[PDB]
Amino acid sequence: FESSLLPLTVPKSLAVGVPSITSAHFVSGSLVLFVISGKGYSYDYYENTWRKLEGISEPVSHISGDVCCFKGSFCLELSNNLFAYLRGGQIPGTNIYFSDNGGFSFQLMNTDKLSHLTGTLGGIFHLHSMSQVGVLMVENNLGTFHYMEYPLNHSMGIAFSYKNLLEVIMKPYQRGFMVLWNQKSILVSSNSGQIVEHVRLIDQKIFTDLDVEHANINIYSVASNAYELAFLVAEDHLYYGSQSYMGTYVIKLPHQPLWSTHTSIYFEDIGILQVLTPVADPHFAAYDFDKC
Amino acid sequence: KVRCFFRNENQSPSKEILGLFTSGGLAPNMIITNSTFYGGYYFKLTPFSNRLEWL
Ligand SMILES: *[C@@H]1O[C@H](CO)[C@@H](O)[C@H](O)[C@H]1NC(C)=O
Ligand SMILES: *[C@@H]1O[C@H](CO)[C@@H](O)[C@H](O)[C@H]1NC(C)=O
Repeated sequence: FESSLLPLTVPKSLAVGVPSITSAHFVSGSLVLFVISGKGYSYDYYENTWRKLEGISEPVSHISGDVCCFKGSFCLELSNNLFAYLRGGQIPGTNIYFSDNGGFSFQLMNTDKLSHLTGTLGGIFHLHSMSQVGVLMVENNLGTFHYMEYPLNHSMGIAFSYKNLLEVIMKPYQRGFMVLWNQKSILVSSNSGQIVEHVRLIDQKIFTDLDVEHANINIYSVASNAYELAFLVAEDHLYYGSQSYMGTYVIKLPHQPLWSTHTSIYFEDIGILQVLTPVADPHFAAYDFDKC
Repeated sequence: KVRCFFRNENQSPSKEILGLFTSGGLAPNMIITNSTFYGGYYFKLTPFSNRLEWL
């Protein structure tokens, strides 16, 4: 995010009507996959070439995948597998899609595989860490994980509450860690979704369970790392914590007015958090970036 | 035959600690020692879907 960049735009030939990015994902190579208005698209950052995706027929909300890049063919073929799904869709009647090669071709995935399931679909995930395919399945106010593969085949994890929806973040190194967060809640999983537990907050060296909705804080952004987790709460709050085995402990950082309605945080490196805000310049139409 | 459970700040048996140690692939060991004896017995790894404690 050095220098100034013009905002990313649709070329307008392949008019996609509204241009709302429901999700974005970094596939192997120079391609980036966007879900715009329920349709998949691929953008090559070295070019300006936009390619619509033909495999996905029904509208999809999210594209999910896992990326390894140890230098070999293995992490490449691991990166190729992808899922396309509509988050929140009815368990039966929604159509899930799978991609065997990058994101280039998408094939519909057959129902018989999950008849034994009824309810909303929080997400479908390929868990290469556990060599397992896990579906986040919401059958009531509580949500669970189901694993399709032999051992545990159709084995339910321990249920966790799930009012509203959640966004799922997978840790890069396939250690098995997961972050499920929305505006009013943040759940973490040391396991691969089997046990989903609240985060513990440290205040004056006493640790206690944290419920975001209970404390009335509204989280505006989250930054996720291989071993670490931070989030910025809309009322100028910043929490940093170390996600690990035996639970996750989060400390509230000293106060600073870091929220400006365009700010977002990310982890540049282990131990370095970065607060980024695009400032708009009227004359040049290219945005400056205010970094802290 | 013995039933054993890991004890933390919660004195009662907990199905989360068992799940954690089983999902890492860790199970307890019993070490029986004497003046002239040393023996080791391993608790068999089992899913924590039902078991509340090691046996
Ligand atoms: C799937 O798992 C169930 C129980 O988890 C078992 O009864 C069944 O035989 C398994 N079937 C296959 C095809 O793996
Ligand atoms: C195998 O796993 C099932 C699943 O909970 C369990 O009920 C059963 O007791 C296990 N069998 C043995 C021999 O450990």
